[PDB]
Amino acid sequence: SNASSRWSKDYDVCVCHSEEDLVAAQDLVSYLEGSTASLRCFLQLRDATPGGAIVSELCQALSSSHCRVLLITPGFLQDPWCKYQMLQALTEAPGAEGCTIPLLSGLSRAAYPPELRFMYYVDGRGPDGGFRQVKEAVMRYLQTLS
Repeated sequence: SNASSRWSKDYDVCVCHSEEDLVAAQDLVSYLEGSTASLRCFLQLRDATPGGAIVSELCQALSSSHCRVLLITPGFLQDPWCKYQMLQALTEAPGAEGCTIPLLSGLSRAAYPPELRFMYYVDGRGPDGGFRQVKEAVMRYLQTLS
């Protein structure tokens, strides 16, 4: 019986970046792009938008993604509803999948998220590297892949 992996993978991973720190996200994907033609990219910061309004199709994307990344914005911590959902991703229900990668850009070490409130920190380069940990945490998922 024949077989193919055309619909085996819909999307690798969708990293949520900020409107002001959008460049950071563009630089990240740039790395993975180096790999074979297995990784898919999506850049949208040149031409106008479809209608002008902003849509939130990430909620579904992350669900069909191997990894997940979040950008701790300054407004989030300032808002209760935002922060309330922050620790929620870390204290998610038991037996839940979808490891999230803490991405901080221009944030105060003291105003850091609760995600870093654990002894089992991120290992790799050594020093605090939100961009180095996110780039390695993502690609890592592909490393195991064929």
